[PDB]
Amino acid sequence: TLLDPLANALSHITNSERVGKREVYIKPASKLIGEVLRVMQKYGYIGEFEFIDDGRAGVYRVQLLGRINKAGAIKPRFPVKVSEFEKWEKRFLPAFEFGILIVSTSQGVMSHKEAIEKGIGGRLIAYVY
Amino acid sequence: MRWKWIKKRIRRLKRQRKKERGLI
Amino acid sequence: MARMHARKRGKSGSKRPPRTAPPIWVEYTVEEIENLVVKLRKEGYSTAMIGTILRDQYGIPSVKLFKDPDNPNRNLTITRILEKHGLAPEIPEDLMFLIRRAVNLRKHLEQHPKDLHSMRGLQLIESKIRRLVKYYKRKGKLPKNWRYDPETAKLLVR
Amino acid sequence: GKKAPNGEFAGRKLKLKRKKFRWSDIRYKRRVLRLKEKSDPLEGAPQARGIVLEKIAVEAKQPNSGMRKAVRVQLIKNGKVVTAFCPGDGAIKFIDEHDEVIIEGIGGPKGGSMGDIPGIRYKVVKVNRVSLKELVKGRKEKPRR
RNA sequence: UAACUUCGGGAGAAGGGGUGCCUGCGGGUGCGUAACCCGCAGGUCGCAGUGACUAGGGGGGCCCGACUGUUUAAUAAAAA
RNA sequence: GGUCAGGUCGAGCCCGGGCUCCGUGAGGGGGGAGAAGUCGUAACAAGGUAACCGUAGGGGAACCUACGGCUCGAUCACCUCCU
RNA sequence: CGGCUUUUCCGGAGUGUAAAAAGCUCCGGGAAUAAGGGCUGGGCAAGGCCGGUGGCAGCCGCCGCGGUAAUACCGGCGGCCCGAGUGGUGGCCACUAUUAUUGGGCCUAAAGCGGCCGUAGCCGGGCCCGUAAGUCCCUGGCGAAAUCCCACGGCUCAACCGUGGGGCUCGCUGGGGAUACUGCGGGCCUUGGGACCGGGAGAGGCCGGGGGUACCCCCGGGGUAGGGGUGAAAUCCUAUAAUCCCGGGGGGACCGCCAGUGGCGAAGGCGCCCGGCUGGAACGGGUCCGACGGUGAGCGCGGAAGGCCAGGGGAGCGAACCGGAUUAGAUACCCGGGUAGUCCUGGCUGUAAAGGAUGCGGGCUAGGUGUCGGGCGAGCUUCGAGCUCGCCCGGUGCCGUAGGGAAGCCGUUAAGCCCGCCGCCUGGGGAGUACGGCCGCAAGGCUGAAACUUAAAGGAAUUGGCGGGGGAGCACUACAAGGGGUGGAGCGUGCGGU
RNA sequence: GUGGGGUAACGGCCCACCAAGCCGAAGAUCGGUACGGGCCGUGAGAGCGGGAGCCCGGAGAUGGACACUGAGACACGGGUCCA
Repeated sequence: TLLDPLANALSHITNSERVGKREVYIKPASKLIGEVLRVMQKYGYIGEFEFIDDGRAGVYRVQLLGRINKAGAIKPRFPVKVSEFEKWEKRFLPAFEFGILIVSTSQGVMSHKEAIEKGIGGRLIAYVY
Repeated sequence: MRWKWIKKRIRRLKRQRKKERGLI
Repeated sequence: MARMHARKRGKSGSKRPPRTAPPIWVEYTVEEIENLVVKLRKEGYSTAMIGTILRDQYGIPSVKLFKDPDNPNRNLTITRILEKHGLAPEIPEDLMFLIRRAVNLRKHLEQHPKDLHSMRGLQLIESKIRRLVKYYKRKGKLPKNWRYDPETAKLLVR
Repeated sequence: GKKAPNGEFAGRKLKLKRKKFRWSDIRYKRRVLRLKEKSDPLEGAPQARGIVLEKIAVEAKQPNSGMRKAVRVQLIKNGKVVTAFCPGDGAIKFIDEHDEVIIEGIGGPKGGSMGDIPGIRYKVVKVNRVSLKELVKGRKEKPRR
């Protein structure tokens, strides 16, 4: 069986981008992927995406702008204090500018910069840049 | 090579274990 | 899609319909579909085969879709229909069929024992039963005062 | 996975993994046990005095031939035989047999000698509690008994 | 409670402690206070409580023969 | 405060055994050094019997041989590939 | 050489002491007046000459230097560093993502368990709802001073000290809030998983039955003097006759061609044919359960050949062995005999270059070609998917894009890109040894060190040389073919030796 | 577990009776090594290593055992006693 469905989906979505493919089809599909995709889209990394809800499985078909440099998930999904954010911010993110080290917070799901603006935080879900 | 060694180790083990056995 | 378990060969590419409500080009009433299920169960056909007959003959691919809504706590699909009438086996059709077959091998080993392959198969079948049984205990299709062993298996079959 | 568990609860597995995998270092395994302290005599000490049993010369290594000046000493408290290599040219002349001698390691305590010397683990600093490097130069101090 | 080991044994190893009489209890089996047996506490005398009679000294190496048995009925019971 | 009974806290001393650590012995094995002798030519080229390997026996020794494996395998041929 | 100032140092005044000293501080007197230690070859270069010495004596942290013109030694001279220090030996951290959490590997460099299962453990698809344990936010109780950092202030300066702010191993506590994520509880779904029906391929397994080839033997006939064996040979066999040839009968082991770049199996591994029993496996149709899932320490199980055990068998083969040859010798290649074993049954043993030196599962990432098995739409038909084109599903091979790789190679059958989980590695030899323990009948297996010693061990690829390695091609210092000659003699001549 | 003593005081601390538990692979037990903490050393960090003056707490006073006197001691420069 799979686990971390987001990791797999991200791993595909990045490998997709690396190729320069027109669109992506991610077969195993979720809230984790879809909420992350909606936060990704909201920043502008991806274009439009449609999910047909098949009686078997959602499929997401994601448009690739070409803006994503890398998007993958975080192996343990560690807990990280808002004071620890800055440690993580240098490690993972390529610069101060990019600021999607997606964290899931009390507020709902936010990017890294959006997580900051409210101020709040939680367990590390993934990154986008 | 590797045969050399196995028989040396076995001769060492068996003569020495003979000296253990006949020290036994 | 596939998974290699006691083989390196992929699993069948077959799929369900992606249908989510049913043909109205196929037509049966709730009263009529319960009757079809019950009749086939009476024969001694099992619930897998019962649906097989209903898809080929009566043109109904999966029960769930056709029936419910008619009582929308959950789907009305073959062993549920049967559970309400009291026609269900208490043991689940998954667990029953695995066990039965396991008793049949044993008999071959008895007259014949010099089998590498058949012997090994007995290991394989039993291990699946441990997993299938361990989860069922928790959910309540099997009490927790049970445990799996091969005389206890011959006692269920017989 | 590349190898090691990663799970929030899993941490003990990693904690044990490193300690076990750490011992694969000889030097780490050695100091922690105290195989360094115990084995190469001294009792871990920086130096030791001993009495000169005799002056012996040892031959040089695979390229080399030369009679290197050495003292066989007996360390006092320890009560062990050490072979200790005398520095400076003229040096062996100053060491009178049965004087008090102070002995140090040379070039890692690890057991390794200089390349040229075979068995010698050690250095001789002192004769009758004045160092050889002093005795090399005429003016400074000049020896006794 | 060791060496050894054919795991059966070695082993009752070895070594150390206790044990009497009285006074009072408890348990077991039973049936009702019989017939016995197994423990527990206190008090107390002697040099010594299995006081008598009955009653193994122990430990280790080696040689031979596996063992038990048999043997020169009556100078040799052993390794034969 | 005396002596004396019973009882209690209670070392060192002695004995026996258990666990652990150090020095050290007839005799007997290999190990890393040594410049130079001896015997043979083992591997490295198909090393002049391809090599290795697991196992088993033998030979002073490197080793040889059986069986089964493997090519990290040998020569053009071969076969087969590929072309 | 001219001028200037003038640290220690003297003398004095208070101080301080609540006795000195510490002699400061103030003032008078007053001198250019304490500087050393390492290195100088590559490494570090940061720094070069002469003399002496001559693979010595020494130098030494490593690589190294000294074997008669040494920049490396010794001394001098000169230069570089650093400076009241400088340098040696030892220990610790760094460098060492050589312990990998940040941040490491495992095809061939060290390293994949010979394969599996499933337990502990880790990890887990979607949708809804409750709680809010993890998690995040806020408040608050609190984690001494000191050390550390920042500010200001104090001591001539600064070290240090005062004050003010921050942080601290920061492991504990209470209340309020958020609910994405995670944990728990409940409900809900079919993509994963398991399950069903029906076609179907195959050297999977077990059992029964059953044929023939060849080898061997035995028997009769026929038929003479050799057969066999090799590079040559010998041993050997054979004269109550072998080899051969013909017929007859017995025995044990196996099943060329078929047979494929082929099929099957978890792995070890698996080939006459036939039937029965029986394992796995593909596809179409998801027809049935409804996350039941993945991995898996421990544990359990199968595991060639060889060995062991009991019992039964034995043609051919053949360790050991016995001859013969070969060879300098041959404990060998080569030949001629031969026992264990090779066969069966039962048990044991438990290894391997047990290989694809590549643990398992899922997702994503150019393709091309051949091939096996399954589905489909046609043409062909001997009307059977028999021949064939393509799409697709499962499987096995080659080639190759992007990428990875040190390269060789790998490249949808990953060594790519990810995630989850296991085993294992961390320089070499010592040593896969010693002990100890466990297992085994035994042989042996499993586990598994240290003393000591080394600047390599090692992998790929390059260039050349080399090969009783291959292919092509010439030669006359080549070989053959061929003619003449040296080696024999006497002498001339050069040499060895004397 | 029940009841009881003893202590300043809970409590298998001690004791009588009763029960058969308790502890362990999320590594007990045993062996080794060690005062612990604030801190410290190094290191970009993470991390590693360390317990030194000082401060904070305990432990000890030739080795072992023991009371008295006092709020407090089983008492470094008080006593008894064995070695």
